[PDB]
Amino acid sequence: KTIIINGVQFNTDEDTTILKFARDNNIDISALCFLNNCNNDINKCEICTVEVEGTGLVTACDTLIEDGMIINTNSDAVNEKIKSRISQLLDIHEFKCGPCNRRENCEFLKLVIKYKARASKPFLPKDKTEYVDERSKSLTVDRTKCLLCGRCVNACGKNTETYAMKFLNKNGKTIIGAEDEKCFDDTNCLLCGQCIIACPVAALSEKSHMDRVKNALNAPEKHVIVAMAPSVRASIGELFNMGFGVDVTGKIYTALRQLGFDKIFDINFGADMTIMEEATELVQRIENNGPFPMFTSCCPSWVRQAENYYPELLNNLSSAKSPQQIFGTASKTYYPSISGLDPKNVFTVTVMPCTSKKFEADRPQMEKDGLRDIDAVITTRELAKMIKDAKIPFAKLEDSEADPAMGEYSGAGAIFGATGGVMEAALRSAKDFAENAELEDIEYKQVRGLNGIKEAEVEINNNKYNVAVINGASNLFKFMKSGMINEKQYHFIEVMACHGGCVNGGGQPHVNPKDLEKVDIKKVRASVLYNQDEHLSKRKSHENTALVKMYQNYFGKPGEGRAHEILHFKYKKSAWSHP
Ligand code: 402
Ligand code: SF4
Ligand code: SF4
Ligand code: SF4
Ligand code: SF4
Ligand code: FES
Ligand SMILES: [Mg+2]
Ligand SMILES: [Mg+2]
Repeated sequence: KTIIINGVQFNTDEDTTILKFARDNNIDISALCFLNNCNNDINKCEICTVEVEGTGLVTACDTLIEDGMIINTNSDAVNEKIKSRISQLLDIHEFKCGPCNRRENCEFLKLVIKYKARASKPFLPKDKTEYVDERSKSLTVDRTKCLLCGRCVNACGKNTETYAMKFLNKNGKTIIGAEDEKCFDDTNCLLCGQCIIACPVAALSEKSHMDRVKNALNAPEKHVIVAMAPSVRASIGELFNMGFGVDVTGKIYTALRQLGFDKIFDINFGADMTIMEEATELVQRIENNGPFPMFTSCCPSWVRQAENYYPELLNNLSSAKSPQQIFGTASKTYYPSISGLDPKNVFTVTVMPCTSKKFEADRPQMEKDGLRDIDAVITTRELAKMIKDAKIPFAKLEDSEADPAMGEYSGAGAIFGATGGVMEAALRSAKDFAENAELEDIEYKQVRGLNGIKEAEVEINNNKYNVAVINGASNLFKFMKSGMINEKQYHFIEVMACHGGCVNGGGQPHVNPKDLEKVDIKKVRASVLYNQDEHLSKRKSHENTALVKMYQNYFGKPGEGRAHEILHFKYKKSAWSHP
């Protein structure tokens, strides 16, 4: 094919869109509703308008190049059309960036600036409460910001195949929302937040826990523990202009101390606890020749997916609490026992790359003797805002260490945040446990990486077992619906709702679509975690020194007795009932 773009001739056999071809050849075309190789098929945004000679104005993002095409991306007519489209979006947009939570990295603001667009009549809503939905424990909607670009609907479809985010006709006007405009929690929604990650503006956000945290910090009698997820240390630096793939663990510890938290622990300690219990459970299932398979239970969006779509699997879920909840349970029991704190005065905060962790922490039964396992969960983004609001110079902070008693972690815990990390971590301990050995070969590269469904054969005590790693909620559906679960007997299956694992969770820093094409965000964030594992002295969860002391002095033997009494949680399908 011979293509001419802005007077430049190209000769190509590529079969692709104008947008993709132009961008591959360093020709600027704007886009808004195009993302994840999809645009908004109904009511296209047309920000990607170009002019094709003999045809007129076309959308570059969904028009294939054809031989003989003569294209102009920057004519007066093209720019007036794009400016008009942005102007019409401003007409439905509460354009007040000052207090907006996307002020620093908004895609729409960049387009408004680029085209110098202005509303025909400013959109100034008197009563915002009609536009805002904060009922969810995890998600919130601010429709005064919504561009009806469809990126959340497309992302939910692709990431989960639930189509829990939908277009709705609300009193004659188009909105996005959950089925029948219900609270997301009351629908089949997984609360994974991939819709937030896809949103170009501040229309979708996490349910704020910021006030819970500040009120607890300011309460004289509260002793506030903070502990961050594996993924936070591989990601939060993005929001401080430090680039991608930067390990900022020590700076986080320092910032949390400067924020006034009273104890600095780490959820990777809870990850090692989860492995203690789950690898022990796997060995008991092996020794009892069932029940198989056992599924991980640490991703609360996967738990919701099982509850909503596969309730017959709930009995197969590991009973070990997630790293967050298992840490939290220990923070109200073991921690007072080594500190003198009144358990009622301990307030446990986690920092997560995840929105469904808020739903998990707020599950009614996730408590004991009136004490919540976890009192507040803030996302990576929320912690970034806290640090900036306190004027803490994050990129310049010196490194500090965590408090050790619930803060040490092994390399197995460190890799939890990548798809296959829980699998690899659990196998390192289950094989030692079952063979009564301290084995040297601990790297299970077969379960790593971005393939959507991964499987491997492992040898445990001179028998062979089959494991699988499901990498993304849509791939859970593919694995089940395609019958893949029945090609062989699976014994242990890891499921994460977010493709790439928690490093790509719904509470993570937004990345604009341009950077997403230069940077493999899922692999670059996960690289921080595998690097920590490679350089840590202890690379198995049962070699964590602070954890071994806690089990010896307080919990006893994992998987039974006291440990099973309080560190476990079982989900039950609803009993049969009609209708
Ligand atoms: N609880 C828990 Fe996890 C741990 O450890 C996180 O904190 Fe994850 C991350 N990063 C998140 O969110 S949840 C799913 N298992 C893998 S990692
Ligand atoms: S969503 Fe973007 S354009 Fe709209 S108010 Fe917030 S920062 Fe400004
Ligand atoms: S939270 Fe996940 S499942 Fe729910 S609407 Fe958003 S993308 Fe879909
Ligand atoms: S919520 Fe965000 S992604 Fe969804 S349609 Fe509105 S602006 Fe687009
Ligand atoms: S994969 Fe991690 S970040 Fe994503 S929903 Fe599950 S627990 Fe949350
Ligand atoms: S970016 Fe092409 S129609 Fe929206
Ligand atoms: Mg399309
Ligand atoms: Mg305080």
